[PDB]
Amino acid sequence: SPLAAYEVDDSTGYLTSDVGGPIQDQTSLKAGIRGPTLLEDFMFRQKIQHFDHERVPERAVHARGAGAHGTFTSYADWSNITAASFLNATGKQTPVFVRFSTVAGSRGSADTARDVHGFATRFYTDEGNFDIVGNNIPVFFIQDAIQFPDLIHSVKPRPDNEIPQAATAHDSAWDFFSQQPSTMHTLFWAMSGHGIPRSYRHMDGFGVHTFRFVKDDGSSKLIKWHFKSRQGKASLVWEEAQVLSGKNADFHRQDLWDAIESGNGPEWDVCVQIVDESQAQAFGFDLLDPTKIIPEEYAPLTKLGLLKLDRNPTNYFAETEQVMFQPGHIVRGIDFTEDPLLQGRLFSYLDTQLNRNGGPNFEQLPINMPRVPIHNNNRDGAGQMFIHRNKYPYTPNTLNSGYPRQANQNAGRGFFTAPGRTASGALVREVSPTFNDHWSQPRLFFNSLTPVEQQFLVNAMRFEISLVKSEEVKKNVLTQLNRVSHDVAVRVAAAIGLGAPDADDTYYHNNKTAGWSIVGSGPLPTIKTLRVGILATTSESSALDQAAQLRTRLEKDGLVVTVVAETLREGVDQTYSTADATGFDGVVVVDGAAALFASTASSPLFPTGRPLQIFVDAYRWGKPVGVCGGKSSEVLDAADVPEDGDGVYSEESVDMFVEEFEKGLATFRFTDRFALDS
Amino acid sequence: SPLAAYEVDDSTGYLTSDVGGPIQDQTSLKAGIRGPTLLEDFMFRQKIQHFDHERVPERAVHARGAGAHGTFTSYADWSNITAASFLNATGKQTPVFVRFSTVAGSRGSADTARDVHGFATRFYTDEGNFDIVGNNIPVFFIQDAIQFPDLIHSVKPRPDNEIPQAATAHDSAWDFFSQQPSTMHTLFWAMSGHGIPRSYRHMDGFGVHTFRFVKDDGSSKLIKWHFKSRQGKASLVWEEAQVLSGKNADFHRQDLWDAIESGNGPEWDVCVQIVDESQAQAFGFDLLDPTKIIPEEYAPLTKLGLLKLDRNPTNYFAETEQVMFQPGHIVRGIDFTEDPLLQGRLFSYLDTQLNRNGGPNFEQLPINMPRVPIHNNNRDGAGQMFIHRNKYPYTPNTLNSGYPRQANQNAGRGFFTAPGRTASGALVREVSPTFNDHWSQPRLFFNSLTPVEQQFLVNAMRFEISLVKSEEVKKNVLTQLNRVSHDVAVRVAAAIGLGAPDADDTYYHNNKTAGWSIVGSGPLPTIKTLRVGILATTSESSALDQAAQLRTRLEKDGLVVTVVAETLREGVDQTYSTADATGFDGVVVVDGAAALFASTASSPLFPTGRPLQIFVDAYRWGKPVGVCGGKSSEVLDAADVPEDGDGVYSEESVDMFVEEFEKGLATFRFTDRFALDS
Ligand code: HDD
Ligand code: HDD
Ligand SMILES: [Ca+2]
Ligand SMILES: [Ca+2]
Ligand SMILES: [Ca+2]
Ligand SMILES: [Ca+2]
Repeated sequence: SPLAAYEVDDSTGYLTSDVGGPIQDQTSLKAGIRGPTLLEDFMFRQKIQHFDHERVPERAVHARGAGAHGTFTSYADWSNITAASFLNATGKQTPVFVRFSTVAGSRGSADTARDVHGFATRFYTDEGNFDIVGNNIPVFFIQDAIQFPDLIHSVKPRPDNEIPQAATAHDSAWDFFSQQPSTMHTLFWAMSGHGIPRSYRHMDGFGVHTFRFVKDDGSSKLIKWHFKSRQGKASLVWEEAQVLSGKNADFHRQDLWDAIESGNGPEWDVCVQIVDESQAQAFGFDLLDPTKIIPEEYAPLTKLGLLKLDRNPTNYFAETEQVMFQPGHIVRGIDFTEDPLLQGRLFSYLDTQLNRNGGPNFEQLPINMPRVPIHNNNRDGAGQMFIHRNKYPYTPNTLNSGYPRQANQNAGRGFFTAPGRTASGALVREVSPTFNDHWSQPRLFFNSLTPVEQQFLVNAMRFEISLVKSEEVKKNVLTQLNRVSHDVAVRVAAAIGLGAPDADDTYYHNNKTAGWSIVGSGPLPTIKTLRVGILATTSESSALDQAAQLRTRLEKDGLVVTVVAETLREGVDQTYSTADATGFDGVVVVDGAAALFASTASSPLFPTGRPLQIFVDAYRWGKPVGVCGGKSSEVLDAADVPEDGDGVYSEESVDMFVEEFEKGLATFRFTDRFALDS
Repeated sequence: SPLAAYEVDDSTGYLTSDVGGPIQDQTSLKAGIRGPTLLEDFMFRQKIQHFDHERVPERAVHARGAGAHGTFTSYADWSNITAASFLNATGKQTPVFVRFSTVAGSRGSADTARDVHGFATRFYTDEGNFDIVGNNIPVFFIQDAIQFPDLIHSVKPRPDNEIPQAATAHDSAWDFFSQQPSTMHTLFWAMSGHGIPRSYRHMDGFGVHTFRFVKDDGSSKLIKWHFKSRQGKASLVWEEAQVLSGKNADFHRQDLWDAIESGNGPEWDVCVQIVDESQAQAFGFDLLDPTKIIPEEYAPLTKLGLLKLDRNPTNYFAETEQVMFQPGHIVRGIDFTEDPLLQGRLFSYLDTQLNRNGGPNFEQLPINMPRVPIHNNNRDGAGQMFIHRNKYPYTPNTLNSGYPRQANQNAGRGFFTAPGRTASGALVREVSPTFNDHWSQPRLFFNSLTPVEQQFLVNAMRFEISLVKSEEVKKNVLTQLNRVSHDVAVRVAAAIGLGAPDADDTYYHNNKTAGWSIVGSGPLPTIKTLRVGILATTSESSALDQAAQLRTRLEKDGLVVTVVAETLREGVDQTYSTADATGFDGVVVVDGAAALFASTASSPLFPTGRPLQIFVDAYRWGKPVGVCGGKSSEVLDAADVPEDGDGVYSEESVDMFVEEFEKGLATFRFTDRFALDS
C-alpha cells in the first residue's frame, strides 16, 4: 500500500488503551455484582467516548461514494504542451486515488439513484498533489459558483420534512430547472442513461471546465479533460435502477471493489481536447461557459496516459471518507480559467474541509499527505502532527538563512499563473451575454441520441415531472423544454395531461455529434466481470450438472457466475429467496429446472413465482436471456418470451450456447423490446 | 415556546446578509465581464461559507429518522405512585417531541430496512425536560453498555469497503450474534415483523430498562414503560420492504407527515408495568437484565395518559436533526436502576452531543430548550447564547445572596436518588450469574407467534444467513439458534445446506404469552390513512367513472385514494410509470380497464406488464385486492388470482364492493397466501 507506514496491525496481541496500557473492554466496573457503574471506569469511558465521536459531517455534496487506489502512466513526454512533471516522460508512473459518487444523496442513499456522478482523481505527483475533481457528465447545471447553494437546496429534500432522498423528482428541483434555463444541458444528460450508469467503471470522467496547460516557456493552451472508459459505456434502465436501489444500495461500490479484487481493475485513457487561446469564442459559444461542450469533430482528443485502479482501501473511513479533494491542488504546468463556476469552487473546497475535519491540519491525514517533502511556515492549529525544527517561520528572515526559498516561474519549479492572462473593464456582478444560449446544446445532445434513447429520456422526464404537484411549475417546465424541442415538450405533456406550448424555433436545429450516445457506442469492448445468473434446481441432479458445466465454460472467459437454486449446497451460490434480475447482466435457465417456471410455482423457501419473475424481469429490462439444454419452449412460453427474439438463446450444446450468449452480453441491451411514441 | 421566538419569515422582503445588509446573491463580482472573481466579494464568500458548513455529524446510531410535535395528557393524578409533576393531575397537558428512527443505517438509508427502531419522546415538563429514549422492541441485544461499540461495529457496514448499508445480512453481524448469545432475544424480534413495521404509527414504544417511580415520601417501585399504539400493530412483508426501500426510501417519514397533515395524528397510550422492589428476581429472571420482558400475565399494564402527535416541524434540520435526547434528562419522581446497559447510556448521550453540535451549549438550541427558567452557574463555551447577569457564579456565595439555592428531596422540588437504594460487595468487572439464561425468552417469543409468523421469522433468518459467506459463522449461528429451538435450527439449516446440530433441550419449553404477535393482534382498530390504489384507464370513459364512484365512497371513510392511469388528467393522481404495489394497502381494478391486463399489452408510457404486475404484487404480498364493476373473471384470470380467495373481492355493485373491501383493509394481511414448511 502507498499508505503502509500508517497501518496498524491487530492480528495478534492483547487489548490496550490508546496509550498502550493493557485493558479489558467487555464488562463495566461496578460497585458489587448487581451494582451501579463507577465513574472511575476509564476503560468504559475511553471506549464509549471514541464510539460517541466516530462520525464526521458527510460531504455537502457527493456524500455517497467509494474509492480506490491506482497508478497513472504517461504515454509520452508532454513538455510540448505542459510543464507538468507527472506528464514529462513516456512510462512515468504516478500513484492515484479516485473517488466516485452521486451528488444529491446523503451517505447511505442508493448508488443507483438517477443523478450526476462524481469522478474525483488525485495524482500524487513528484511536484505535489494534483486533483482533477470531475463528473461523469461534461457540463454543469449553472454558470456561476454563487448559485451552487440554490441548485443544491432545490434538488436536495424539501427542508420542512427532508423528502425526497436522492432524487430530482419533486417540485422544488423542477421549479429551479424551469426558472434557471442554464440547467437544460445537464438536465438532458441526467435524464439520459448517463444519469443511471451500469457502474463507475462504465462511465467516463470530465473536468467540465476549460483549464489551461502552461509550458515552461510561459505559453498556454486551453484544455478540457476527458477520462474515456476502457470498459465501454453502459447504463441501467430506470425500472431496473429503482429495484436495484432496494435490493442492493451498494451496487456500484460492490462492483468496483469486486472488479479490483478479481484482477479486473478498471482503466481509462486520460485525454484532453486542446485548443488555442484565440479559440475561446471560435466554436459558437464561450469556452468560459461550463454548460457547453466542444464537439470532437471540432477538436479531437489527445490521449495522455493510462489511469488504472487496482487496489482497494484497507479502512474505508480513513481513506475514502477522509479524502479531501480540491481544485486548488494544482501543479506547475496547469492553470485556471475565468469560468465563474470554477473560480468560486477554488474557495469552497479549501473552506469545506474545516467542516469535515474539524481543524486546519486536514492535509496531514495519510490519504491527503503528498509524497514529496513539505517546506513552509504554516504552524500550530488543532491536531498538529508535525514537530517543526525551524524556529524562525517567517519570510523574509536571516535567522534561518532565508529558507524556505520562494518558488516561481524562474526558480524552485514554482507554480506560476499563465503570464499572458489579463483582466480589463469595470468591476461587475454581470453575466457575459456570450453565456445566454441555454437551449442549442441541449438540442444537439437530444439529436445525438438514438430513437430508443430519446424515448428513455422522454420517459425519465415523464416520470419525474408527473410527480411535480404544482400545475404552474409543470407549465413552466414545458415552456423551457419546448425551447429545446417542441417534440419533447409534446411527448412529456401527454403524460401529465397538459398541452405543450406552441413551437418556438429560435434554438431548434438538426445538428448531431459523436461520442455522447450510450446505445450508439456499439458492443462493449470486454465482457470480463459481467454477471451471469444460472437458474437451476436441487430437485434434479441433471440441473446442477448442467449448471456446473455452464459455470466452467463461462468462468473461463472471466464472467462472474452465480448458480441460483432453492437451497444452498456445493456449487450453488445463492437461493431464489435472495436472487433478483438486478443481480445479473444475463440470465440462463438450465432446462432440467423447467418445472420451477410456472408463475404459480410455490415453496416456503422463496416468494411465489420468484424463479420465473427473475427471467421475465431480465427479458423486460433488455438483457440477454436463454435456456440451455435443448428443451426451451416450456420456459420461454411461461415467460411470454419469443424463441426467435434478438438476445434470446436456446441451444443444447453448452459451447454453442455460451458462444452465442457472450455476443449478447457484449451487445448488453436489446433495445427492440422497448415501445416508442407515435 | 423557544421555537416561536426563533421562527424566521422570508415570505416578503429583500435579500440580506446575516448582519442585515441588503445584498444580491446571483452573480459573482469580477474584474471585467469575462474576468476572474474577486476576493473582496463578501456576498459570494458568506453564502458559500454557509453552504460549505451546512452538514453536521449524523447520529452514531439512529441516524435515519423523522420527528413531530405533540401533546401528552395525563389520565389521572398519579401522586400515589410517583412525584412526577407531568403526571400529577387528571387532564394535565405537556408538549412533546418524538423522533422515530432505524438503528444501523446512515442518514439517507431506507426507512424500510429490517432493523430495530427508535422511539424517542421528550416531555417538556413544568419541572424540566424528561426524555424516554426507547425502541419498538422491548429488549436489547447486549447486557452491558461497554459492549455497545462491539454490537454496532458488527452490524454496521464492513469497515474496509463500507458494505452493506442498513443491514444485518453480512458475516460480521451474524459472527457477533453467534458469539454473544445475549443477542438472541432482540434478534428474534428483529427477524419477526417488528423488524419491518408498516409505519411508525403502527408500532409500539418501549423504555426497555427497568426504571423506578419514586414518591415524594421517598418510597420506590420498579416500572417498565410501554407506549401502546392506538392505530394497531402492522408489518410489511420482506419482499415488499425490499422493493419499497428502492421505490420510496422516505416511506415511514412520508406516512407520518401525511397522517399529521390530514388530521390523523397518531396516538399511543403511555403505560407502565409496576412491581415492587422485592420482585427484582421474582419472575424467573433479573429485572436489571435488559434482554428480558415481564409477561403481562404476571404484571398488567396501567394506562397513565395519552400521547398524540399532531404537528409537523417547520424546519427538519433545526428541529428533527438537532433534537438531542438523553436518558440523563430525568425529573423528580423517576429514578434509574443498576441495569448495566442503562448505567452506561447515561454517559454516552451527554458526550455524543459535543460531537454533533461541535460545542457545549447544545441545550440552548430551541428544540432542546426547556419551558421553565434555567438557574445555574454553567458559563461560557462556544456558541454561548445567554447573557448571564449573575456575576458571582459559584456556590457557596454571599455576593449573589446564596443564589441559586440547592434543590433536593426536602426543598426546591429537587431531583433525588431513590433513598432505598444501596450497593454492597467488591468492585468488580463481573457479569451477574442471574443474567446467564440467554435462550428461554427467545423461545417464549417464538412460541407466542402464529404459524405463519414463525415461518416469516424462519424465512428472514434463511434470507440473511444464506448471505453469510463463512461456513464457520453459519455453523456457529445454527449452534446458537438450536439452543432456542431445534425446529428453527433445522428449518434454517435446510436453506443453507448444513445439518442442524442435535437438539439441546436445556432451555426448550412450550410457554406462550400475549401481546407480542402482530398477526395475532386481530384487525386494525381504524383504517383511516390506509392507501387504496384504483387501477383505471383513460381509454374508456366508463373506467374513469367507475374510479370516481369508488373514490367518493372510499374517501368518505378516510382512506387515501390514488387513481392510476396511463397519463394524468382530472381525476387521475398517478401514472402507471410511477405506480407500484408498495404504494398501496389495497388495490382495486375497475372492470372497464381489463384491456391493460392482457399479456400482449404494451405502451411507451409505462413498462411492459406494469398494470398487471401491480395487482399481482399486491395479491402476493397478502393485500386485499379486487375487481369492481362487472362479471369480472378476465382480470382475476390474467393475474391467476382465485375469486374464492380470502381478501379477493369481485362485485358489480360499488357499495357492496366497498363494504367488503373495507373489512379487508382492517384484516390488513391475508396470511393464507404464504407457504409453510411441510
Ligand atoms: C461553489 C461550490 C461548488 C461548485 C460550483 C461545485 N462544487 Fe463540487 N463540491 C463542493 C462545492 C462546489 C464542495 C462543497 O466543496 C464539495 C463537498 C465536499 C468537498 O470536499 O467539496 C464538493 C465536492 C465534489 C466532489 C466529490 C469529491 C469527493 O469524492 O470527495 C465532486 C466529484 C465534485 N464536487 C465535482 C464538481 C464538478 C464536476 C463541478 C462543476 C463543474 C462542481 N463540483 C461544482
Ligand atoms: C453506550 C451507548 C449506548 C447504548 C448501550 C445505547 N445507546 Fe441509544 N444512543 C447512543 C448510545 C447508546 C448514542 C451514541 O449516544 C446516541 C446517538 C445520537 C444520540 O443522541 O445518542 C443514541 C441514540 C439512540 C436513539 C435516537 C434518539 C434520536 O432520535 O435522536 C434511540 C431511540 C436510542 N438510542 C435508544 C436506545 C435504547 C432503547 C437502548 C437500549 C435500551 C440504547 N439506545 C442503548
Ligand atoms: Ca419539493
Ligand atoms: Ca440508456
Ligand atoms: Ca461483514
Ligand atoms: Ca440524592
